[PDB]
Amino acid sequence: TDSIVKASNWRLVEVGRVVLIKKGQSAGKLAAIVEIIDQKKVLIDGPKAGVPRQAINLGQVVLTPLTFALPRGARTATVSKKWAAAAVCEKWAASSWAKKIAQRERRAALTDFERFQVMVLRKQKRYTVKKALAKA
Amino acid sequence: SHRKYEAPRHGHLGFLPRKRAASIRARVKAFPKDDRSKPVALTSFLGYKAGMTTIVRDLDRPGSKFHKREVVEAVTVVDTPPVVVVGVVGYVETPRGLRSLTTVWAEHLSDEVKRRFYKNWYKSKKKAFTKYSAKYAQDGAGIERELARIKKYASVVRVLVHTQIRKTPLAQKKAHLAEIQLNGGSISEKVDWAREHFEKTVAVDSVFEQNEMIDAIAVTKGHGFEGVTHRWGTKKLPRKTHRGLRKVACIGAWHPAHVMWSVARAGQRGYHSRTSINHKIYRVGKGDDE
Amino acid sequence: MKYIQTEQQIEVPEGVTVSIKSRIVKVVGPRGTLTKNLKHIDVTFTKVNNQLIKVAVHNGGRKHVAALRTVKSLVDNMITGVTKGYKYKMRYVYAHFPINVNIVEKDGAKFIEVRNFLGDKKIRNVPVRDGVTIEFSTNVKDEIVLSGNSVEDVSQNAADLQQICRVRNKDIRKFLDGIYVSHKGFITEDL
Amino acid sequence: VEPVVVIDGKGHLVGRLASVVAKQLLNGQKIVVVRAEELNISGEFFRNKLKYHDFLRKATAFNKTRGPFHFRAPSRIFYKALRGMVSHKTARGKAALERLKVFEGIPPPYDKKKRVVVPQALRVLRLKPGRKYTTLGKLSTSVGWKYEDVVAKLEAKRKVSSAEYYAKKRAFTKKVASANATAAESDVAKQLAALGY
Amino acid sequence: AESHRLYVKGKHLSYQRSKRVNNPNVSLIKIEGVATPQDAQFYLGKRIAYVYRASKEVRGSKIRVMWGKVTRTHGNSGVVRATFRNNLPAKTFGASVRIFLYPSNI
Amino acid sequence: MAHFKEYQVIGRRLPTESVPEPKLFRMRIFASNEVIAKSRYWYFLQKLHKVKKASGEIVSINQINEAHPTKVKNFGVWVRYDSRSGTHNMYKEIRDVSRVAAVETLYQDMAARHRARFRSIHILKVAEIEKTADVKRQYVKQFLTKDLKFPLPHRVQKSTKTFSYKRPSTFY
RNA sequence: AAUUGUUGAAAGGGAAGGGCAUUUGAUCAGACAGGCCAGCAUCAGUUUUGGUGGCAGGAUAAAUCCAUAGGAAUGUAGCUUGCCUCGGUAAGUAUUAUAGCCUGUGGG
RNA sequence: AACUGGCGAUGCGGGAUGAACCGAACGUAGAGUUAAGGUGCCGGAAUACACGCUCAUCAGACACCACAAAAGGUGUUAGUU
RNA sequence: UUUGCUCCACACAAUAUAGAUGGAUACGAAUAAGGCGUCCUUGUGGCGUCGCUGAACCAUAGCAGGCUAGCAACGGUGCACUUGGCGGAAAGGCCUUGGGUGCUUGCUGGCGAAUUGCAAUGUCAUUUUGCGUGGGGAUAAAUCAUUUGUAUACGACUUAGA
Ligand SMILES: [Mg+2]
Ligand SMILES: [Mg+2]
Ligand SMILES: [Mg+2]
Ligand SMILES: [Mg+2]
Ligand SMILES: [Mg+2]
Ligand SMILES: [Mg+2]
Ligand SMILES: [Mg+2]
Ligand SMILES: [Mg+2]
Ligand SMILES: [Mg+2]
Ligand SMILES: [Mg+2]
Ligand SMILES: [Mg+2]
Ligand SMILES: [Mg+2]
Ligand SMILES: [Mg+2]
Ligand SMILES: [Mg+2]
Ligand SMILES: [Mg+2]
Ligand SMILES: [Mg+2]
Ligand SMILES: [Mg+2]
Ligand SMILES: [Mg+2]
Ligand SMILES: [Mg+2]
Ligand SMILES: [Mg+2]
Ligand SMILES: [Mg+2]
Ligand SMILES: [Mg+2]
Ligand SMILES: [Mg+2]
Ligand SMILES: [Mg+2]
Ligand SMILES: [Mg+2]
Ligand SMILES: [Mg+2]
Ligand SMILES: [Mg+2]
Ligand SMILES: [Mg+2]
Ligand SMILES: [Mg+2]
Ligand SMILES: [Mg+2]
Ligand SMILES: [Mg+2]
Ligand SMILES: [Mg+2]
Ligand SMILES: [Mg+2]
Ligand SMILES: [Mg+2]
Ligand SMILES: [Mg+2]
Ligand SMILES: [Mg+2]
Ligand SMILES: [Mg+2]
Ligand SMILES: [Mg+2]
Ligand SMILES: [Mg+2]
Ligand SMILES: [Mg+2]
Ligand SMILES: [Mg+2]
Ligand SMILES: [Mg+2]
Ligand SMILES: [Mg+2]
Ligand SMILES: [Mg+2]
Ligand SMILES: [Mg+2]
Ligand SMILES: [Mg+2]
Ligand SMILES: [Mg+2]
Ligand SMILES: [Mg+2]
Ligand SMILES: [Mg+2]
Ligand SMILES: [Mg+2]
Ligand SMILES: [Mg+2]
Ligand SMILES: [Mg+2]
Ligand SMILES: [Mg+2]
Ligand SMILES: [Mg+2]
Ligand SMILES: [Mg+2]
Ligand SMILES: [Mg+2]
Ligand SMILES: [Mg+2]
Ligand SMILES: [Mg+2]
Ligand SMILES: [Mg+2]
Ligand SMILES: [Mg+2]
Ligand SMILES: [Mg+2]
Ligand SMILES: [Mg+2]
Ligand SMILES: [Mg+2]
Ligand SMILES: [Mg+2]
Ligand SMILES: [Mg+2]
Ligand SMILES: [Mg+2]
Ligand SMILES: [Mg+2]
Ligand SMILES: [Mg+2]
Ligand SMILES: [Mg+2]
Ligand SMILES: [Mg+2]
Ligand SMILES: [Mg+2]
Ligand SMILES: [Mg+2]
Ligand SMILES: [Mg+2]
Ligand SMILES: [Mg+2]
Ligand SMILES: [Mg+2]
Ligand SMILES: [Mg+2]
Ligand SMILES: [Mg+2]
Ligand SMILES: [Mg+2]
Ligand SMILES: [Mg+2]
Ligand SMILES: [Mg+2]
Ligand SMILES: [Mg+2]
Ligand SMILES: [Mg+2]
Repeated sequence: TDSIVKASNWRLVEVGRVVLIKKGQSAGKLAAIVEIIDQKKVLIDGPKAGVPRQAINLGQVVLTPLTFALPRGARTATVSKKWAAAAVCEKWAASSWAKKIAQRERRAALTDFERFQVMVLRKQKRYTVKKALAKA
Repeated sequence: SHRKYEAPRHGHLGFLPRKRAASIRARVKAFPKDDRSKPVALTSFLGYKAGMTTIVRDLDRPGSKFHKREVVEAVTVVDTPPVVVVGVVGYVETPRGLRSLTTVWAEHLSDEVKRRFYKNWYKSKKKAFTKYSAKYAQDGAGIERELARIKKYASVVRVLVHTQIRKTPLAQKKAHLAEIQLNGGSISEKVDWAREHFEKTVAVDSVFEQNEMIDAIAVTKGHGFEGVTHRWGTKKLPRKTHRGLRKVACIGAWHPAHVMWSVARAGQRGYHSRTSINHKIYRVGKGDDE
Repeated sequence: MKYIQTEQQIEVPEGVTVSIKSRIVKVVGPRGTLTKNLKHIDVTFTKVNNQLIKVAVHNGGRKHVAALRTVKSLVDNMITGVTKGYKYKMRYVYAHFPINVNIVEKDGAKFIEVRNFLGDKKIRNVPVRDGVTIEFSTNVKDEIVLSGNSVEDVSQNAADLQQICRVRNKDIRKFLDGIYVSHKGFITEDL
Repeated sequence: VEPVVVIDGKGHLVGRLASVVAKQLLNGQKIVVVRAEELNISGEFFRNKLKYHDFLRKATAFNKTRGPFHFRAPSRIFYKALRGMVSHKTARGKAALERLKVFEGIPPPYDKKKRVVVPQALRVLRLKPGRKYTTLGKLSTSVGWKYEDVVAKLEAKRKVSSAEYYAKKRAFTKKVASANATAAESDVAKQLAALGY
Repeated sequence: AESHRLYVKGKHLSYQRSKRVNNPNVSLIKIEGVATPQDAQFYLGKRIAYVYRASKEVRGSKIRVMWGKVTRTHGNSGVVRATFRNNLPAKTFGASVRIFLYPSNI
Repeated sequence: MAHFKEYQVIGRRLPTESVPEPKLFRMRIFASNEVIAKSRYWYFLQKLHKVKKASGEIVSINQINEAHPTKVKNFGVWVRYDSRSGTHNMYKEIRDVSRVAAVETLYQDMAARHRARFRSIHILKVAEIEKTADVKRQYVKQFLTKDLKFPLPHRVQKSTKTFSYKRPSTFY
């Protein structure tokens, strides 16, 4: 009999927290929280992603669960160097979040024929699976 | 302006509309709270008001100036021959209130009750319930399911019974039929009880004993169109007054520029439904008894 | 002015295990078990080690942060209430009519039947709260003793008795009759 | 978009649900609302009880029949909030209202149908946390609504028959999820992978 | 197979109006799944049809159509104004309407 | 007043025969465009020297871009304002990333907290705060603790369609 | 004519009648034999909404970036010290070291 | 009483409502753009964005306009010495 | 009173329609937290994983979807039957057994499509009623008048009459 007290483990506003922009000429780009302005503004910089160092309202951005070693106030070059170091982009790219994003980008770019081609394939996949769903 | 002298209103507003009742048999709008631990029996009975008389008895009221002394008291007498059970009715609870889901009827139905379902008995072919009576023919099948549904569901069980009005001096033949909630144990016992009593008869003493407080639920004797003075107990206007004096002088202030609901007007007096309570049973007579 | 973070410590003793899912707290120690619902209050619990738990309020105003401590207190009293336990002593007072107290039971109830208050013919009753035990103290005159694990159940069962004996229509400075809480404390001695 | 939209009333702020339900109606969309008794109102219980009593005292002086009518049931409370946002004396208004049904609990048909939720009237998303609110069935009961216990009884039973439904269902999707796994890595699968599926 | 629709579903909302004066010469059409002005500039110029039934057969059919065209966007939520060869009948408010794909430009 | 720009403005009483080349005085003005900014320039100049636009002349009007526009800075702000009952002097502290961004939010606060519209407000001084622990007000001092972090609970996500088939989750 | 009966058609949830508009029903003119209507294309007038190209100003934007000198702390490495399950902490020194930041000047 | 502007003699958009306020002055129409005023729903039009403030057991909610004061508050918010 | 009534079947007709046009796709609860998978000591449990919107999921190819052949599978789906079971909140619907039969675009074939002329919804929904045909099933009452008086201004109410 130990205590056992829930958790509630939140994503945090902190230096080196990577953050997915959601509205602006960046929007869909990752970036990192350099310094921290107040309860609602932050300083972001995402030189790898092409997003320019700026003060951004935290409402237009979504905290990811990614983090990395970044010195508070670090300039853009320092940011570029620490980012690559922690290998952020691979860490994010391989996550269910960023895969789901790419997956709907694809379904948007499907040509009418490719869309017809998906239908037949699903027909095929469904035939064999509806079978297997009757033998064990 | 302001009355002048304050005084209480004539009449009680919780008895509107003072209209004629929808039927001679006033409705039992409520039944005793159920205690499913007791045996099951009826919770109300049917009779015919016969008359009134006087009674003498010793009063037992420690502290009253009439303790251990004789009083004379007036008492009514209700004629009360056994009601005959002829159906059970099951009710289910719904967010819109109590709904009846079925009614199982006896197989055999007296011409008394069968008369109730007609307006012109003498001419009629009297086919009432005849196809229902068949439902017993086969093994039982369908009557069981219904009786079974009632046990399966039904938050409340009531019994259709009717009066043996031919055991009464009345001229009236067409008997009276009415539902009576059953207040003994267990839903399933209640229907079992009623099914057992189909066509069978039930007696007053098995409902009421001596010195019990019972309520009466009847339709007030009627008087027809009634002036404002006797109907509402309004002051007679003075003798000097033009165009009548069993009136109400001021029908209302100028504004609201309408006569209002709370103001006594002439209209129907009597034939109202009334639920009178706390009437002690001084005697439960048996007919087979000089 | 919206304070960014403030927390409090909830210290934990050797004989007790507190368990908090959502904000439903359960503390179990020697004297038994107590559970209390905190859903109404918007704080973040965080274990650190079976002798320590923290409660925190993120970005909170006065009225919120001010509710943070009183969450600590509440859980503390649950912890102590189940190690030591709680014991409230009240002592009857009357100027001429002996207040006459007993424990009556109608339908497994257990009540506190006060009689003759200020010489009243009335019979006052206070119900005994589940979790509280009432003993009438031997060795001391006109004492009553309510004991239990729930401070809030005792302090109230206490207070419901003292109030059943309020004095109407007399100068309550001269007519001091009543039953009053005279000492609030724990059950296990030395402590 | 769908012939009928069943809304689980639970957790929504009255006037905001009333406001989107109203517009939907007028745009041709049939709508039934369920669980009206688990509706919410901003402000604590007592305020909205008082508010209701203010409403309760208005009536035609000379005949309390013709004056306003005070319905107690949480559905009808809601309907009132809702009819107030429709030009209900026009024909078009009566047209639109017939496309609406409000219900306490989740009665037949709609208990097997899926019900949806209105984010912009969801209290948990709308009300600032720390604000006080009111449940509609509690409010309704304090002002003469009869059937709060019967509804909760029928609902508890319905939730029991539904927890089974779910349970059987989750059990079967475990097969389908397991089936789709062996079909993965196949030719169809990596092709569909390519096309985004 | 089961589907055949070559149009986008639509809804006849209101006439163009002020608070207290409408203009039957311009209907306001809600296009399914068009939610901004920028989305609805695609449908500008498409032809609209309101199909409806009648009791008297005419040219050997009991089915009649009022034809129109999306002409401009409306407000911020992808509502779209449109005009018809004959104004729409104000009972149609909330009825279904068919926005076609032509005059196309893909 | 809008979104702000900062101007250096320079003017000088019109040259006279007997006093040519008068003195030149500068102000830094926070306004949304160059026209308001010269209106403002003259507004204050008449509150110090004997001049008015009619008898003086603007010499130069120049935007002053933030020297370090991505360097988070702790600003102290000094302000005169009239309230309803009278006129008072304040000092507030704004932590933003450029003078112009902060003068903006000052004006919001004055309007929100003290109901002061733009006309009633005199910026007297806005300056960067060099050392920490010259920061006085605590609503700023909070944000200068070492290794600072904080979560953002009860996350609310702006729905894009009118209905929803889940049931939201304020998780973060 | 008011007003009335019959027949036929039609509408009517506390009046009726009216305006603009259209559905439906009824009814009718005219015109075809170029009459009525449409669709596309190329233009013209008015207008609305996008994509994209070339240039001008400014502190010849301010930044980032690079170079350089200086600096400090919400002090990185190292060191010292003190507990402390073999290092991890804590408080001291310590300004680039096994992070970096700030300030000025210069370059494009 | 004064100067101007109006209503009267005047409709149209706004102010729910309203002679005089705001906007704007009228031949019959089409397309466009606006004013004053609006854009949760009634109702055309962002349940738009941004920073604060306020929780009222009789909150508050837009000029004219359909009222409230002295004086109080250890409610909370920023300030002054 | 001119073969009337009802339920199933089809036929022709009329008359409708607040507005079909792939699918209303079922836990509950919490939100300062939860869903799912998994393991166990079955807990306020361990471990894993997910969210950041249904932009889903399912269905979707064939004369508006014609006539036909084969293979591989033993799967899927429509239809009428039949086995057992569940559902009363408005249940009037849900689940399960077994054969019969149609389809299958799981894959591989043969034939057809034009001239509706370069667009003209190009007609494929479901409402109610009406008339004959024949496959089941059923054979009343209420009202006027008369009468009671527990009723009544008149209607109405309550009685009685093969
Ligand atoms: Mg969790
Ligand atoms: Mg897609
Ligand atoms: Mg008086
Ligand atoms: Mg007198
Ligand atoms: Mg009752
Ligand atoms: Mg009842
Ligand atoms: Mg006496
Ligand atoms: Mg039945
Ligand atoms: Mg008769
Ligand atoms: Mg009479
Ligand atoms: Mg008389
Ligand atoms: Mg009397
Ligand atoms: Mg006289
Ligand atoms: Mg009188
Ligand atoms: Mg009256
Ligand atoms: Mg006193
Ligand atoms: Mg006295
Ligand atoms: Mg409409
Ligand atoms: Mg519609
Ligand atoms: Mg009224
Ligand atoms: Mg209304
Ligand atoms: Mg409508
Ligand atoms: Mg919220
Ligand atoms: Mg309309
Ligand atoms: Mg308009
Ligand atoms: Mg037209
Ligand atoms: Mg309409
Ligand atoms: Mg100025
Ligand atoms: Mg001046
Ligand atoms: Mg000033
Ligand atoms: Mg939004
Ligand atoms: Mg009427
Ligand atoms: Mg007309
Ligand atoms: Mg010719
Ligand atoms: Mg011509
Ligand atoms: Mg034409
Ligand atoms: Mg042109
Ligand atoms: Mg350009
Ligand atoms: Mg340049
Ligand atoms: Mg150097
Ligand atoms: Mg570092
Ligand atoms: Mg004027
Ligand atoms: Mg004039
Ligand atoms: Mg004039
Ligand atoms: Mg005018
Ligand atoms: Mg107007
Ligand atoms: Mg206006
Ligand atoms: Mg007004
Ligand atoms: Mg104005
Ligand atoms: Mg003016
Ligand atoms: Mg309204
Ligand atoms: Mg609108
Ligand atoms: Mg917008
Ligand atoms: Mg009030
Ligand atoms: Mg008061
Ligand atoms: Mg008052
Ligand atoms: Mg209010
Ligand atoms: Mg004013
Ligand atoms: Mg004051
Ligand atoms: Mg104050
Ligand atoms: Mg001062
Ligand atoms: Mg219709
Ligand atoms: Mg369900
Ligand atoms: Mg579950
Ligand atoms: Mg979980
Ligand atoms: Mg699990
Ligand atoms: Mg096990
Ligand atoms: Mg478990
Ligand atoms: Mg677990
Ligand atoms: Mg899904
Ligand atoms: Mg086929
Ligand atoms: Mg083929
Ligand atoms: Mg084979
Ligand atoms: Mg086969
Ligand atoms: Mg039912
Ligand atoms: Mg229903
Ligand atoms: Mg049924
Ligand atoms: Mg088959
Ligand atoms: Mg197919
Ligand atoms: Mg066709
Ligand atoms: Mg026939
Ligand atoms: Mg005979």
